[PDB]
Amino acid sequence: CNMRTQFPDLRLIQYDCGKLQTLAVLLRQLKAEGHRVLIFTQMTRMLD
DNA sequence: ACAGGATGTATATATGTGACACGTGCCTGGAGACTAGGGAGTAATCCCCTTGGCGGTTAAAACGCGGGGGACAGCGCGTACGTGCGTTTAAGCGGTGCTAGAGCTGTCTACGACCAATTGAGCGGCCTCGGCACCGGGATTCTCCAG
Repeated sequence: CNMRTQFPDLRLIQYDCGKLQTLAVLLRQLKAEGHRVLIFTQMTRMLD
């Protein structure tokens, strides 16, 4: 399978978007503290 | 049975239409010099819109299903239309044989065309408000069993 085809390794989703890096850093601490977050977007495609 | 005349018949040759190619002349293009006016070419204005992505809400589609009542084919059958035929009717293919009546040429006006005025339609800009458009019934009037 790996030799047949190659798909993104899901590391670039966060790397290719700076604002997602700070979001990752924030949600990590917020979950370590036991909080629950509500993430709002205007775009629905952005939800994907 | 045959040797030759008495008729046919395609065969080859000189004479009738047509249609292309040629050869003159006379109109219609071509060539040229002016004079706008038209159109190109920016440069400004006024529209009223512009797009992506997305959330919401209502009705117009979109779909399911039953079922009915029509779309098809088969059967049959009885006109009825084509298929010959014998008749006869009249087109038509050439003729003659006039005359309207196109087609033209010329002549000469009334009749357009500018055209510069003159000015009153007519066109846009607002205002107003009856007149259609829709509500709300209330009768009526079809449609469909159902007997």
